Amino acid sequence: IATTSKLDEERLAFYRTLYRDHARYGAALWLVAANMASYSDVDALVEWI
Amino acid sequence: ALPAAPDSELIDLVTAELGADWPRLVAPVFDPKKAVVFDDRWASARED
Amino acid sequence: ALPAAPDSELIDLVTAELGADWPRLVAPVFDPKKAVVFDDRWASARED
Repeated sequence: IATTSKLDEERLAFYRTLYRDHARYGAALWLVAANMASYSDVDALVEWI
Repeated sequence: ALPAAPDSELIDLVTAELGADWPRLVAPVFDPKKAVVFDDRWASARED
Repeated sequence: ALPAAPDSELIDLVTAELGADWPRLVAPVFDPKKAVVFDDRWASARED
């Protein structure tokens, strides 16, 4: 369950290719845009996970 | 101008103590409905 | 209500990121007119 600064087309394509290139067994790549310099986003991220 | 003055001082000491780019560098972006899942391996396996 | 909305926003992110006591804990108190000098030793010497 990886986070990123912003979710746009380029990162979407990069992460899609990353999963489809490296995935195995029952792998699942969750992904959400969050700010690591914001305590509110950290709290939202932990309560979302 | 009654609350704009103390708010102006708030902005001033935020700029002096932290910086003028603190709201940008700190603003939240998280939204639970903008998450994406990528757990479709079987279709990728067939295409591969 | 137009600037009170972003001002309130800034209040809430300084509350969540730093705290509700940040303005008090950080507010400046310096004033050059309130300095005090204590270089009178001769009079103290005579009284001693």
